[PDB]
Amino acid sequence: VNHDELVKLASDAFGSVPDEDAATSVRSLLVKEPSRFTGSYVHDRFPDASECCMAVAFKGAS
Amino acid sequence: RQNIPLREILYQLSPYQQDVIRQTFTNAPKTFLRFFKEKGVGLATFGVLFFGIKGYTEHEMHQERLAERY
Ligand SMILES: CCCCCCCCCCCCCCCCCC(=O)OC[C@H](COP(=O)(O)O)OC(=O)CCCCCCCCCCCCCCCCC
Repeated sequence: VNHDELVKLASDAFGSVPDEDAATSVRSLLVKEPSRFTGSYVHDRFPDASECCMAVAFKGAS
Repeated sequence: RQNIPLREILYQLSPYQQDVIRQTFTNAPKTFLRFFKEKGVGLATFGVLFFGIKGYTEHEMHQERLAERY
């Protein structure tokens, strides 16, 4: 792929997408509804299953 | 170890994500009244039988002591 030709093709094709308001950016949405980690437990029991799948995770890094 | 067929979803919360003894003060009068509502009849029939038979026996013993007097 050539960079200049892809620039020209993208400006012709994808040039009409709307811009973004500053108040509705990705960072504002991340601040408005943040992630919360809760230490908890769930199992989904089945009466006649064969396998036993399980995952244990800790709160990791962004 | 005794396979049990069952279908469920179980949820559990960490013991460091909830309180320990704060609800114990709210539920204490209700639990007191519920305990006496559940065990009221048995405790009452126990008390009636024990104290009635004891009182009748002690009364008749006192009458027996009085009958020996001159
Ligand atoms: C002459 C010698 C004199 C001696 C004087 C002292 C005698 C002992 C002290 C007085 C005891 C009397 C009151 C006792 C109260 C205790 C608490 C209680 O009963 O609650 C439990 C109980 C509590 O239930 P709960 O709160 O549900 O656990 O109360 C009852 O259910 C009521 C019990 C009533 C039944 C006993 C009544 C007294 C019996 C006397 C019988 C006399 C017969 C006479 C026959 C001959 C006639 C010629």
